[PDB]
Amino acid sequence: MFTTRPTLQGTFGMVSSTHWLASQSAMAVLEDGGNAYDAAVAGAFVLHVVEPHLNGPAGEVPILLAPAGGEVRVLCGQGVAPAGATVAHYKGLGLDLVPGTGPLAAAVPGAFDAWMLLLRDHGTKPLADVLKYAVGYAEHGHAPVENVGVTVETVRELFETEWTTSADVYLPGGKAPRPGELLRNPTLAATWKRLLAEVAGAGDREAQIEAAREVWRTGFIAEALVRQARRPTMDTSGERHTGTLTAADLAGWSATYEAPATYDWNGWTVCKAGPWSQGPVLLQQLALLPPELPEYGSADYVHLLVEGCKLAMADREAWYGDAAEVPLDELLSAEYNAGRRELVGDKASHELRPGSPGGRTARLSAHADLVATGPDVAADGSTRGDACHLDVVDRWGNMVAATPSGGWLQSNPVVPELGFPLGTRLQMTWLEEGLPNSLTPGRRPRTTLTPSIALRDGIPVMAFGTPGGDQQDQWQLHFFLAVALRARVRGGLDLQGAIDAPNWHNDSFPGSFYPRGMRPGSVTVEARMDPGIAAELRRRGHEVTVGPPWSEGRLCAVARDPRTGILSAAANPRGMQGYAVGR
Repeated sequence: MFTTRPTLQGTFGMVSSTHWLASQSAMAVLEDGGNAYDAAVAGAFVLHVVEPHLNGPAGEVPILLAPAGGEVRVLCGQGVAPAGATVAHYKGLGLDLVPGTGPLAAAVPGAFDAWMLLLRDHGTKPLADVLKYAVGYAEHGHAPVENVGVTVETVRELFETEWTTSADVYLPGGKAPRPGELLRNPTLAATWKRLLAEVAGAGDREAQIEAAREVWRTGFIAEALVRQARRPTMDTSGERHTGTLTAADLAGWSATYEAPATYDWNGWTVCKAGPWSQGPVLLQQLALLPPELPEYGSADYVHLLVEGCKLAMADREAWYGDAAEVPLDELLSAEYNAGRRELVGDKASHELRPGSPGGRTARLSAHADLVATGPDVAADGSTRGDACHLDVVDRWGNMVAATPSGGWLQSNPVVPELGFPLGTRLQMTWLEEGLPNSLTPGRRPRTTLTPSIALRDGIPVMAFGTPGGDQQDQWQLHFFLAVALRARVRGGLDLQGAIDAPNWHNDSFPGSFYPRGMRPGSVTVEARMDPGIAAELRRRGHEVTVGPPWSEGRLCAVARDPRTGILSAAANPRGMQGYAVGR
């Protein structure tokens, strides 16, 4: 059975990411004696340079780490809303939704501190050695994918007319980035060099990293961000607004560790970030499944999965966030889920139906209620396209999986003394009080960013993820199941066959991104899915959209066979960008 790449197999290390430049940069770290965490940090910073349309240094990142011996652990690099970012304030600006662009959408940037923590607690390499790769591609250049330049062109009027600092970087002399020529960001290069120069004398290896955390937090980086945040900036609303972001918000905030949300299923345990992310929706879909699944890849299998996802997503909308306690145990309990799988019926649901965990009655946002009636980038700079992904496993068996995002070029003006813009993750909160995901000071917005680590018999086995917003834990569920249900290839998990497999998603819920619309009953399948499966689904009431052959999922996966010690990896071929490397 043909696969677009091999599921690579080896004994030294594996990397999977959404861009080959990042994968090979992370692998170069392993080849120089670094570990999985050293490698991820390096890959992450190259990812800022090579996918600036999908992430950036001022974005955010959840990291799942599975060190060889010990506990699976989450490192939360999702920042919070500013102290001054209240519903009342945003309501006072005449807003009904948080804007998709501009400084009002910016959470405290969380990703940088998170990488530094990972580097200092679990790394072995210094900062300079781990980010020379990014610096090199920033100052000397890299040949970009067509999506970078296309993204810039879409947002050109806005850059030239309004966000002129972004025009300085991305439209030098009016010239957008082009494939087959070297794209540079000399300012981003300078920022890291300066960071490295004023941290060099700070002491031992970790003292340097810790002083770099403070340079970000309180030094020249922080100064510039706040200054930019407070400059009146055109946004999606059509008015120029200012951010509430403050020197103190930055000075106070750190990335934190926490236990994963986990769910045992069929000999495996899937590990995710807590319900401040969408991570637990994957888990909820597992618990929804009966012990007896239909024939893999079949019309009954898909339908079952689509209806279960709708159920599970309704619960995230209703229950998930960081402005209230989330009844997660009850949502993953067998009693609750036994009740819920009965709601999966022969016809396709066009409704949003959250359940009542622990008898609690569901509160939905007015806008969510309203939207439930039953392109990548706009000229605005409003977007759907979301994030990168990066997975590493090393010779010692350490695993990481991270989905960094935010701080992309389309949706905020570049901070001129730094070279990158502020993020836009507050767009996923509600401007309504009393909700789990109410925009709230000191709270993370409920984020789409959702990496995965799978265990088999309680042993860390597979580290994987994908970008793509509200598709992230849809594509990953279809992926993970196929790994578990498909036949082994070369006596190992069929990672690439699972990735290659036709994939799908639905939009039958309010979307995380501005303007937060929904399409009741809507499912989208790749054109290579059997056309009789499409036929069955429409028969069963689904509003089926037939997208292109190679359009669904940007999956990454690394894996370790625990009995044999053999590392493997796979990557998504769609968009000819994602790539696995290893040996």
